[PDB]
Amino acid sequence: NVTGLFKDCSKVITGLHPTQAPTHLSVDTKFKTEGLCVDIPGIPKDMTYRRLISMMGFKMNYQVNGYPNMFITREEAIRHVRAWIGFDVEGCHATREAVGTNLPLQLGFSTGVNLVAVPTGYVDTPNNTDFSRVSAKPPPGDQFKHLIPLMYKGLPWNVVRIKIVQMLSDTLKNLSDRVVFVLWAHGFELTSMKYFVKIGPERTCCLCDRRATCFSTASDTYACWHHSIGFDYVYNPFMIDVQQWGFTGNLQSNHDLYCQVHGNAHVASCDAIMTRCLAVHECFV
Amino acid sequence: AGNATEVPANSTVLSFCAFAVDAAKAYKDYLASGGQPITNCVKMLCTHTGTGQAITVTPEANMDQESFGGASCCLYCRCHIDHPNPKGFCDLKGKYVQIPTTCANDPVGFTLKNTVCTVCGMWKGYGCSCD
Ligand SMILES: Cn1cccc1C(N)=O
Ligand SMILES: [Mg+2]
Ligand SMILES: [Zn+2]
Ligand SMILES: [Zn+2]
Ligand SMILES: [Zn+2]
Ligand SMILES: [Zn+2]
Repeated sequence: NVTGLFKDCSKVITGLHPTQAPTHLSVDTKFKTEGLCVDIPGIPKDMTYRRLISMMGFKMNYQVNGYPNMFITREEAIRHVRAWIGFDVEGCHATREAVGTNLPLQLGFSTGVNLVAVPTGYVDTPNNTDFSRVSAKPPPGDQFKHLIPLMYKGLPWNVVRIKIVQMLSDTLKNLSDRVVFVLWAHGFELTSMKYFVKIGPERTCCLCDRRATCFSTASDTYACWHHSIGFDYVYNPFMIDVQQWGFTGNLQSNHDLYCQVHGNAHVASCDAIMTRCLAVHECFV
Repeated sequence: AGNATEVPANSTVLSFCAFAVDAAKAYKDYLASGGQPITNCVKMLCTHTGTGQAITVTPEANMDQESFGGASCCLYCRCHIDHPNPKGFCDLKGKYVQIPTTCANDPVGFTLKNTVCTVCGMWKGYGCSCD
C-alpha cells in the first residue's frame, strides 16, 4: 500500500540512486534486491535533477502532548464562531517538467479577498528541496477559463503569505484570539496551508499576553493579531470541513437550500463565502 | 501520473513535521508521545566487512551496524523542508550512513540526535575511539 503524499511528479523513467532517494520506494529498480538495496560502484549519483514533489495528501491526525490539533470538532468550532473564516483555493496543474500535482493559484476568503500566487512547487534536488516557480497550466475546461489570465497576474509566495497574515489580523483582532478556517473538501486547502502555516506548541505574543496566532521567519518571533505587522506565517490555526457533516450534494446545492443572496460567481472567494454561510445556517438553525 | 514515494504508516509523522516551525523538536516530541519511528528508509544489503565510519561514499557497515542511504535518514529530506544549516544544503543526501544495529529501528531519529567525531569519523558514543 502507498500514499499520494510526496508523490514524485517528474517525467524521468528511472528512480533515484540509493544515496539520494528519500525512501526505499523511490530507489531505482536496478539497485533493488531481496527487499533491500545494493550499492553498485559504476552507476553514479545524478547531480542535476529537479523532481517536483507533491504536497497533496497531508493527514493532520497527530496526537502529541502540548501541540494543539488543527482540525476541531463541530461543537468547538461553534464556540469559536467569531473566529470563522471561509477558505477556498482554485488551483492549476503541474506541466512540462512535471505532471501529477496541483499548485495554489487563487486563494479565496469569506472576507471577499482573492489573492493570486505564482504557481510554486517543492522541487527536490541533489542538495535540498527548492521552493520555486514551476510550469503550470490552468485546469482543462471552460468552467476555469477565468484562470488563464491569472497565470500571469500572480505574486511570489513571500508576498502572498504576508498579505494573508495582514488580512486575517485586520479581520480578527477585535473578534477572536484564533482563526477557524471553514472548509468544503479540505484536501487542497490543507495542501495550500503548507505554503503559509506553521504549527507547534502554544506560544504568547512578543509584545503582549495574548496567545500567538502569527510567526515571523525573519525574526523567529510570535505575535497575536494586534502586533503581527511584517509577519509572514499563520501560527497554530484551527479548521473544520463542512463537507464531512453528512451533506450529499455539492457546495452550491447545499448552500442554496438556506440562502438566496450569495450567487455563484465561480471564484475562490465566492466558494469561501458560501462555505462559511452554509456552516452558519447548519450550525445555528 | 507520477510515482509514489511514501507508505501510509508515515503520513501522520511527515505531515506533522512538514508543518512544524521546529521540525527536529516536533519529531522528538512525536516519538516521546508514543509515535512510531519513520519507516520506508533505504536499508542496504552489504557485506558488513566495512570500515565502520559514520558517513561514507559507499556502504561501510561493520558487524555491529546497518548501512542506509543518507537522504532516507534525514528528517529534512524526508519532509522536503529547509535544512537547518546556513547554506541550506544536506550532508547526508549523496552519502551512506552507518547506524548501530541497536538503533536501526529509527535511522532518522539517530541522525537527528547524534554527532560524528570530526577526528576519527565514527559516531560519538558509538565507536568513537578517542576521549
Ligand atoms: C518508483 N519511483 C518513485 C519515484 C520515482 C520512481 C521511479 N521512477 O521508479
Ligand atoms: Mg473546492
Ligand atoms: Zn500581542
Ligand atoms: Zn449564503
Ligand atoms: Zn537532508
Ligand atoms: Zn573520535
